[PDB]
Amino acid sequence: RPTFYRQELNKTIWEVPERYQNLSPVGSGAYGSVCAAFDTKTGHRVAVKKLSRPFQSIIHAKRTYRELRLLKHMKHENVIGLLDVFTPARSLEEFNDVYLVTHLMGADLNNIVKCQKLTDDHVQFLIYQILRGLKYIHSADIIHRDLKPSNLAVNEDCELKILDFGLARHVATRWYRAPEIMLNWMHYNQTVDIWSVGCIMAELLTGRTLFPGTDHIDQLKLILRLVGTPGAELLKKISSESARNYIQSLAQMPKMNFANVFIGANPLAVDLLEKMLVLDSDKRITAAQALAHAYFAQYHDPDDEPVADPYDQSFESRDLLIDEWKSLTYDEVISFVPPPLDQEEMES
Ligand SMILES: CNC(=O)c1cc(-n2ncc3cc(Nc4c(F)cccc4Cl)c(CN4CCC4)cc32)cs1
Ligand SMILES: CCCCCCCCO[C@@H]1O[C@H](CO)[C@@H](O)[C@H](O)[C@H]1O
Ligand SMILES: CCCCCCCCO[C@@H]1O[C@H](CO)[C@@H](O)[C@H](O)[C@H]1O
Repeated sequence: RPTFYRQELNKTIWEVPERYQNLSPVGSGAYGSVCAAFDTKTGHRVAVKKLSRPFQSIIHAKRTYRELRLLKHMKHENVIGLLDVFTPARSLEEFNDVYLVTHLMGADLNNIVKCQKLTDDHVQFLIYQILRGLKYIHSADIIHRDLKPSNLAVNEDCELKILDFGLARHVATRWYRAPEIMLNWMHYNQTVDIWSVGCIMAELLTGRTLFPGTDHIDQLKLILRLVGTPGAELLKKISSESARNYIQSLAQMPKMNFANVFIGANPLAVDLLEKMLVLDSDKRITAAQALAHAYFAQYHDPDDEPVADPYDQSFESRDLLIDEWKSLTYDEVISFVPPPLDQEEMES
């Protein structure tokens, strides 16, 4: 067991192994508390996330287990990978905090979008990499659920990683969220993530948020103005007569012509966006289909877009006691095996 030291940053206490020095706080949210650190064992900068109140409630305890299981599974160039998982506790009964470590990236997509206007090549490469990571995530029967610029980060070569996963099942921007999530549809397609990609793509091309709603209903208002009020084929799938009546009571809006909306963009980029930002989730393009779209011809390689090992999420169906979720999480902390050093990191 490494020696731990304690330090307080922005009013939160960090207990970490000595190997991690120069802690500086990247951010703080109800989702988690994050700092940057220098890993004196590898010579690289790391991002360290502390889980808050991990076992305070059955919901939090299950959510703690869910995130560690997810992150332990992710082994893909364009998805966050775990370099270390640790707790200062030396016993399961002392166990009450969880820390997660990954490579510190250079900037997120909010700062890229504010720092520069992006060329079409840049947009191709960034969206290509999101879709490559997404193909892998969806191949494990996982939905990310919270793709957004702050959850996407790049290095100096514009190599991209998808970061924190959406942990809600059954403070937090709505701007990239698929309408059916906001409307409690309750059965979600993996294409909720494709909606988010489309919103992100649009913003990379224009530099402007596509749907910056002020609140829940404003978000839906802005969405319907672009893609139009639901069509007959979609209305067929809505059981509630009052919901249908409400929809038909709105001013009927046609879907706008994306070619006019995104005037000046690569016509192939506009075609892909039309295939992504479809109201009916059943009609949206999949990650695998999108990777074969002509917009990515310069980057697509069918033999280097790998898929995930099967992911056992039978736990999502379980109703267990708080102490059980805690014990399962502890077991996963103890069993964690760090990835090997990259070959490039070593010499002769
Ligand atoms: C100079 N560099 C910068 O300014 C930046 C680089 C970062 N960066 N890099 C990697 C990274 C990872 C996470 N999360 C995380 C973690 F920290 C440890 C283990 C597992 C996970 Cl998922 C977050 C936090 N989430 C919340 C919104 C992003 C930010 C991250 C972002 S900006
Ligand atoms: C009041 C206007 C709100 C319109 C929201 C669309 C209603 C979607 O509502 C959903 O319909 C599904 C299919 O019938 C059901 O399976 C889900 O339980 C229901 O939430
Ligand atoms: C006015 C509100 C517009 C909301 C329309 C969103 C329609 C999303 O699409 C729907 O997604 C559901 C999965 O969640 C599927 O079960 C339905 O088959 C599909 O039509």
